[PDB]
Amino acid sequence: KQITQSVHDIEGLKQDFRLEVGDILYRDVVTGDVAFFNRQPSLERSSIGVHRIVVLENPKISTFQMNVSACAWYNA
Amino acid sequence: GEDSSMDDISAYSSPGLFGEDIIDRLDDPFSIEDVDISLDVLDNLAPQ
Amino acid sequence: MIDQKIFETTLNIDDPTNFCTNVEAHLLKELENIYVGKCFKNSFILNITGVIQRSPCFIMRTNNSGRGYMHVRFSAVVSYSSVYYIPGRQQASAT
Amino acid sequence: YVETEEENLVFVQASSQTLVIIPDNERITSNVLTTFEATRLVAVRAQQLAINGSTMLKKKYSSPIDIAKQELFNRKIPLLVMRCIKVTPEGQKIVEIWNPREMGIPLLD
Amino acid sequence: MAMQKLFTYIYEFIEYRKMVLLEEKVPYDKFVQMVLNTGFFRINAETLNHGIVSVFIFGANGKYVHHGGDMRTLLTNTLNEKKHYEELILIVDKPVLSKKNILDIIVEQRAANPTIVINIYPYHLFCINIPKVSAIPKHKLITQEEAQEFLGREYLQPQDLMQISASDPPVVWLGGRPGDFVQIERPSETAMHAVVIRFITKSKI
Repeated sequence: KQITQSVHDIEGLKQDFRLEVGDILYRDVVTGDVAFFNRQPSLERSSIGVHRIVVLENPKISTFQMNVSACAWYNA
Repeated sequence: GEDSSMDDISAYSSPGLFGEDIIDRLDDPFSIEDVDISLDVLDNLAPQ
Repeated sequence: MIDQKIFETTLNIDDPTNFCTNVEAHLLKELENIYVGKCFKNSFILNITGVIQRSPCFIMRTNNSGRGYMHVRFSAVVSYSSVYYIPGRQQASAT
Repeated sequence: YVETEEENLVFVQASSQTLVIIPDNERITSNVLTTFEATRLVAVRAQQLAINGSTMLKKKYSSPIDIAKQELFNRKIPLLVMRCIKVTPEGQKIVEIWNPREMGIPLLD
Repeated sequence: MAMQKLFTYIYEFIEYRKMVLLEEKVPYDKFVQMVLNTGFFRINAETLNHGIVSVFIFGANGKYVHHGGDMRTLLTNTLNEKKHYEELILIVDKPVLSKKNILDIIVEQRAANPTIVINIYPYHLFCINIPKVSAIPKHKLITQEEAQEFLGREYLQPQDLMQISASDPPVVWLGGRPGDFVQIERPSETAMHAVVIRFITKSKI
C-alpha cells in the first residue's frame, strides 16, 4: 500500500477488499509469463534464456519441463 | 635413548607416498575452483 | 549580510512525465521544497532565484525505479567561531 | 594463503561539464535504434506507466509492457535517446540526441 | 650468410626509403673484407628534404660491438661530421642488443645530441625485403593533417589509437617516428581486407 508505504498479507486485507492506483500487487506466475532459464555451468551466451511459462496444474509434478529441442541451448 | 615421552608425535604417522617433502603450490588439475557451480548442481557435470 | 550565491545541485524526480510538462515551474517548486530555509554549502539560502543552467531529465541507470534526476545550477539569496552553517539546519549559530 | 607472486609491475570533485549537442546534420551514429536502445526505451516507458499511468494510445491496453511496446512501434515514445561517447578534459560532454519517433525500429520479434 | 643478404637488402631498404645514395656501392668482397678490417661499414643517403642519413653495419666480432669506449669514440667523431644528420642507423648482432653498456653509450649520445634521432637495429630487420613478406600487411604513413582529420571525425585522441612500436620492421622501413600515424591495409577473413591506423610509440631497446 503506497498510502502506508508498507507491505501487507492478504490474510488480513478482507476489510480493505480493494486496490488503488499506485498500489503494488504481487501475484502468482501464470501461463504466458516470461521466465529466465539457466543451467550451470553457464559457458555460452545461450546458457540463460527467457522461456514462456506454461504452468502444469497437476500437483504431482515438480520438475521443470522443456522441449527436447531446447536442450541444445543449455547443453542439457 | 629409551625415552618415548619427548618423541616427535608426527613421526608415528608413517609416510604413505614418495614426495611428501616435495612441495609446489599449484592448482589441483581436478579442482572445480574457477568454475562457479553450486554443490547440488554438480550433478550437471555427470557424464552419460 | 544577505548576498547572491550560485549553487550546484542534482535533483531527483519521482515522476518525470508529470515533471517535464512544466519543467521550469516544476524545477522552482522542487528547489523551494529542497533548499529554501536550510543551510547548505557555507550559505543559508533565504530566497530562491532563477536557474542559470539545467540538464535534460536523465533517467536513472543503476536503479529500475524509472525516475529521473536532472542537474540544476541556481542562484539564491543567502545570509552569508567565524560562522557555522551546519547543513540541513534552518538556523545558523556562531555563539 | 600465499599469493603466488609474479609481482607484476604497473580537489576530489570533478569539474562540471557543459552538455554540447552535435547539430543534427553532423550526427554520425546510425539512425536506427539498436535492440539495446529499443529495449531500454520500452522498459523506461513501461516503468514510467507503472508509476504514473497516463498514456497517449487511442487503444486500451491492460499491461504497461504492451502500452510501451506499442508506443515504440507507433512512433510516439516520449523519450529521446542521448548517445554520448566523448568527455573532454576541457569539461565538455559531446552527445547526439536522437528522437526515436524518427529513427527506424529494430525487429524485436 | 647475414652479411650478403644484408648488403643487398640494405640498399633495397634505402630504395624503399625513397632516398638517393651518396656513397658508391662497393662490391660484396670489398664490403665483407672491410667489415672485418674496419669493424664496421658506413653508408650515406640523402632524403627528399636533402638531409644526410647514415647507416652502420657492424660485424658480430667487430671492434665496436665488444666494449664501450670504442663505441663512444666512433659515434662521437661521426656526429662531429659537418652533415645535416637527420637520422643515424646502427645494425648489430641480435645478442648485442642485450649488451647494456653499448645501449648506455647510445642513450647518452642521444642525450648529448637531441636534435637528431639515433636508432639501433638487429640484422633481421634488413635481411629481407620486409614489405614484400606475405605475412606483413601494407604499412604506410599518413600525413599529420590527414591523421588529424581522421581523429577529429572519430573524436579520438592520438593515444586512444592502437599503438605500434617504432622498432617494428615495416615502420622502420617506412621511416616512421614516434608521434606519427601509420595506416595498415590488413587482409581479413570476415570483410575481405580492412584498414586501420596505428600510433607509433617510442622504439623498444
